[PDB]
Amino acid sequence: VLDEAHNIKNFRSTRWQALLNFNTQRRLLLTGTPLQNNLAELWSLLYF
DNA sequence: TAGCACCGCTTAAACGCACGTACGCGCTGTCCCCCGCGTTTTAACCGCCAAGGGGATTACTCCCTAGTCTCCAGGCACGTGTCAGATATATACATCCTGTGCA
Repeated sequence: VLDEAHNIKNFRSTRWQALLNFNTQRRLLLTGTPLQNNLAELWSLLYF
């Protein structure tokens, strides 16, 4: 689980890459109101 | 022609040995500072936010530069002559001996 997924928003960040590499069986992303953000970040999250 | 070898005097630098003394080491007590450790503070990076500047590399294009052969005539190097210095030895008395005439 990731809380406050809005912090993930930048796929260019190193933490985004690290998190993506982490082997997991299921993933849950929790954030208040991501839809506020530009489409690009939404795509990033969906790619995650 | 510069190094090698043997001659063979002349010191003097090495050497053995003697005495002592002041230096190095063993042990002392002291005390202060720098380690082992705990708590606070600072320096640094991630991510924000994505670039523009300007720098090093790369190439083309003359052209100027001194690599080249060559003559001219020299100024620099190899040597001999001259001048000076350090060494050598007479001298004008220096430092004295010694028979003998004088007090």
